[PDB]
Amino acid sequence: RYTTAFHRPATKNAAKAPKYPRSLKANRNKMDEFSIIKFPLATETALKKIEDHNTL
RNA sequence: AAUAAAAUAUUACUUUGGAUAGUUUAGUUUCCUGGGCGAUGAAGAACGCAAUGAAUUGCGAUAAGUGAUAGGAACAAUAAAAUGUGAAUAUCCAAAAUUUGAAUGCUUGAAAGUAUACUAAGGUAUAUAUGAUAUUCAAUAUCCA
Repeated sequence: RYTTAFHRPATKNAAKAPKYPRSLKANRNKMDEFSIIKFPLATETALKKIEDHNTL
């Protein structure tokens, strides 16, 4: 057989086929464009950068 | 020999202190009933959410609260709004339930993270041991062609 080592023979590996769903959690993303951004920084220091650097 | 500043003595009032008296939404013991947790994720820890909160309390990205059922007019420190077309309040109920934790894909120091499969992001599954069934295999281990 030209090889001394004896490994575990390869067998069939069926994919997971659960008979009922694991979780019924609703498919709604809680991180959207509204929850991500709380509010702009309205301080005087943060208001200086808008005019020149064009940064919010 | 002499004065009463100091010193001493009693009473009244004031002061420092908090005893004594009155009081209790706090405890101690005995007895009665139960002794009802968790992979459907427990107990514990962390972080976060009130119009103005630091703690505490309640709660979990639906945040000092949502729906349903009872409940009937409030709350209050200050404004506001909503309100018998239903305010507070209550519940063995329903929806929801962040990071961890037996903690369980892999790693975890105070570590930021990260692989595959299924349904770019999001959400599930994948630890160890283990009972049953299906299935693919290994061993000339016993025969046998």
